[PDB]
Amino acid sequence: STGSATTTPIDSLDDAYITPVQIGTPAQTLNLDFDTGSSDLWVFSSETTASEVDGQTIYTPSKSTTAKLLSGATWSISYGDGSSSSGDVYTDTVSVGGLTVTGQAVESAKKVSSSFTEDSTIDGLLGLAFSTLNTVSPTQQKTFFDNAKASLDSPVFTADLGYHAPGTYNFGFIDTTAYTGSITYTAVSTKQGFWEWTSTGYAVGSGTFKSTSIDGIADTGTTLLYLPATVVSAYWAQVSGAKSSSSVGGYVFPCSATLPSFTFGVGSARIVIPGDYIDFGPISTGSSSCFGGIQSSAGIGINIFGDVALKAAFVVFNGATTPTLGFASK
Ligand SMILES: O=C(CN1CCCCC1)Nc1ccc2c(c1)OCO2
Repeated sequence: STGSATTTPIDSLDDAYITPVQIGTPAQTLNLDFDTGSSDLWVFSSETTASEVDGQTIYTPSKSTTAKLLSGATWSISYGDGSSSSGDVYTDTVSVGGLTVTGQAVESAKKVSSSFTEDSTIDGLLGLAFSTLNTVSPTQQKTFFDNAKASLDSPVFTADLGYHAPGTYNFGFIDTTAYTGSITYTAVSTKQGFWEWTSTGYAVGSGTFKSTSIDGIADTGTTLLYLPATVVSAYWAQVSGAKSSSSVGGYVFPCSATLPSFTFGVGSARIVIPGDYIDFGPISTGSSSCFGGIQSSAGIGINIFGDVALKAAFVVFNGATTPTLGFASK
């Protein structure tokens, strides 16, 4: 089997991407944030504290003839950005882009943190990291991808995120029309439960490539590109007036600037992030100070190849017995 679904930016900055997901019988369609940095499929629901729901579409398990309470199971997740959610668990039928999994754990939120409430466009998350990170207790549950894997034509999914435009998540096949040149594959460590890999270096603008190992995660659920302070300083040094602002929480730059590109290495291959992709717009409405899309990972504990990086590529998440990642230009 295969599936194919369009993923759409939530706003004009590509702060996140939402993908429609059918849950239950009859289907209830929720727009979920596909997150290769976590492993829980959770949704706003009829059980979510009412004051914590503000415009989201909810899953109502009592209206699904295929929903079953997973007795005794609870979940609770805290994302690295400080957001969180928790609740209980149903199994139900879940379909993405025509690919159906029966008996998928659907984690129903009883509580969500303010950042989730305040984002009316995201109805929940669909985790695509390794199932070892799943938070369901006392019996850990599998991700949608792990459940689907054995049925797929090939045990892969691909992320093709758009810049200020829709893109695609495919399951079970590699669309050879969706990228240019060849896909370069690179090793993955699953030791921390992530799609963790080592970039071979970087360049800023038209500058020389610096060969250096940068260990990080391919994370569709993180907006920005978080890299070591040395790398990030080298980038922003090429932008007149750019500075790190402790009050704002990162590098800012004059909105009048033209940003240089940023290149990262994948083996001997190179992915170029255009300068425009690194502009996250005014820090507050009307400001002439703009927020940078490349930020330091110091204090995070890991480098994160978030959407800023991934959207410049066609990305293969190869879930074969020994997982790998593939990157192609597009
Ligand atoms: O928390 C995030 C992104 N966040 C995920 C949940 C939905 C809203 C966006 N990413 C992140 C990814 C890895 C990290 C980390 C943070 O801090 C430590 O490691």
